[PDB]
Amino acid sequence: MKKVFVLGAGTMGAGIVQAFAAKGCEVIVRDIKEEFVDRGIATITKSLSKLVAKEKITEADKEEILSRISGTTDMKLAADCDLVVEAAIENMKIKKEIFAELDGICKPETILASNTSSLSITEVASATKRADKVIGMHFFNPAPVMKLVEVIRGAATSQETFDAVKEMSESIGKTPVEVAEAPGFVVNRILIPMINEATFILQEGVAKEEDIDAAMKLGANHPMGPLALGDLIGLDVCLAIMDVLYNETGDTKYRASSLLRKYVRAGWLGRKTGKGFYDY
Amino acid sequence: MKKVFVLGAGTMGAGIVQAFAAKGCEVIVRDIKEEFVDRGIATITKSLSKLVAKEKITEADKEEILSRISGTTDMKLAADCDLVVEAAIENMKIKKEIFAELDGICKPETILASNTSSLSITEVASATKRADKVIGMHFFNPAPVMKLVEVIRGAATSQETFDAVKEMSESIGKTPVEVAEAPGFVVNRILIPMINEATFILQEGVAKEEDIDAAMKLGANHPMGPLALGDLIGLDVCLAIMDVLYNETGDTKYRASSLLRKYVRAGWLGRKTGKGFYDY
Ligand SMILES: CC(=O)CC(=O)SCCNC(=O)CCNC(=O)[C@H](O)C(C)(C)COP(=O)(O)OP(=O)(O)OC[C@H]1O[C@@H](n2cnc3c(N)ncnc32)[C@H](O)[C@@H]1OP(=O)(O)O
Repeated sequence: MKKVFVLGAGTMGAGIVQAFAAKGCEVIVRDIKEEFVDRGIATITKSLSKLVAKEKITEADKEEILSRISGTTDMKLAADCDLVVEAAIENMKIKKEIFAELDGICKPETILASNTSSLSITEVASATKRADKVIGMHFFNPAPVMKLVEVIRGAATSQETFDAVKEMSESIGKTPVEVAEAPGFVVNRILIPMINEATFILQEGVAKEEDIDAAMKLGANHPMGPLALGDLIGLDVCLAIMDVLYNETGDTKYRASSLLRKYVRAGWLGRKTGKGFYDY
Repeated sequence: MKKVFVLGAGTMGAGIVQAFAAKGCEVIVRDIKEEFVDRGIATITKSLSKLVAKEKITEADKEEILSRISGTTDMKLAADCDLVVEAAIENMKIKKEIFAELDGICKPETILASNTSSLSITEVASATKRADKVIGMHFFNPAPVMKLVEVIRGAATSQETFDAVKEMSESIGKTPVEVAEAPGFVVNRILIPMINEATFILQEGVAKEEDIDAAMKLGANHPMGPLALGDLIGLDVCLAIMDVLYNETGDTKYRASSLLRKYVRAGWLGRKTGKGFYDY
């Protein structure tokens, strides 16, 4: 499967683009205006530049990768792609609209995949007449590094789709895991509450920020502390996910801390805004 | 502080002993039977042997460490020690008995400390005439290698007592973290519920074991998958820790999954029994 369409050119969409193009695939990134399309590819390039500098690739490796890539704002550009990964915007109404368009545009065998963290593959599937070829294919930031992809079956998802996406994953050297659609899949369901837990510990006067992070690095060999990890992932992302977990399950187990919610309202979202649980 | 009594010669005690004695302290380890102590000192010797074979220390170093360790059956030898670390069983009635007894035996300045994972420092402190000198000082397995000690402050724990323990941990190469007593402190309050989540995920047929573990190792960069980590910590321990959290807080958020409760009744406790989530 040579040809892969990716909707969305932000941190995640672009990373995913780099991931496919770097293992042979041709990729078209699509967004709402050229400003964004361009900015992302820009960032891909910067990414490969840093890889050449670190002797992880050759200038030609790179120069080639970039040629397998092109931008656009027309969905219509997806008519010959074999895979679609939507990594646009975590809103159900729009995703339904988007998948209904691609149902129309794309060659009937084209599998349609979502990079959603929270929303229902099934419900998106339902907006098309190919529910059986609608799947979630969920990468992790930074997408060219992290080897995992959750392959999430919605209720109608076929075996054959599942297998194709599994093989496609193996072929860009990711490791796929089967998930039956359910709130937060596997990673987010564990990882974010962990971070939310910490915010409660913080809020409850139990321990200061640096002690909490140190406690998990050095007490549990974690690669980083949940607070810094959150500043990395983005507290808004984190709050959103806790909210979906809460809303999807009706289980108060997943309630966000008032603290987390206050930081996100402050706009202290972490790294990307120079400030969250820590300062930068 | 040059002199530490370690109540308990199990895995945890023997490690705590090695941890103080390898960095200058005189240490006495005590247990209720001479076979128990000999084992512990054997554990310590084999370990020190490894570090020699690994050129991490010299043979001379080894002998020096050992010469700073004596074993005993006699609670009274603690009389003259600067610090007690209780690393015996995880039961409140008895911890109070032990702490009451050490109150009687020890010189007024002796600081009395508990390696507990979940239990109330305040409560244990309340069975003594020394509450200000009572604190938690929580190592992590294996004690000689892991650098965190959660230093758990009970309700009445003086600043003076805190600082000295703080100071004492740095002086043997650990990073101490200050913890105002609350259920599960920091590490377990976070880590154990993550394992419990794994179990719910598994219980709910969202994914299967190898997949849950792989997901966390490859999507989250954890050094081990939560289910295996359960098997190694011991499911009975994990379940207990979850019930403390639940009973302490009255918060449905820490309810343990039926599944975990079931496995424990099966005696499938993990490694130590040959079988937990995985087989061995
Ligand atoms: C949308 C959703 O579903 C929500 C989510 O995404 S949740 C998932 C988000 N992420 C996670 O869950 C896990 C978070 N990640 C981690 O914890 C990781 O372990 C980690 C980020 C700490 C990895 O850090 P690390 O191992 O020190 O990275 P590093 O050694 O630099 O290697 C990674 C690559 O990034 C690149 N890189 C390094 N520095 C960089 C920089 N300044 N700028 C850009 N790229 C850089 C390099 O290509 C590097 O490769 P080499 O080291 O081989 O040259």
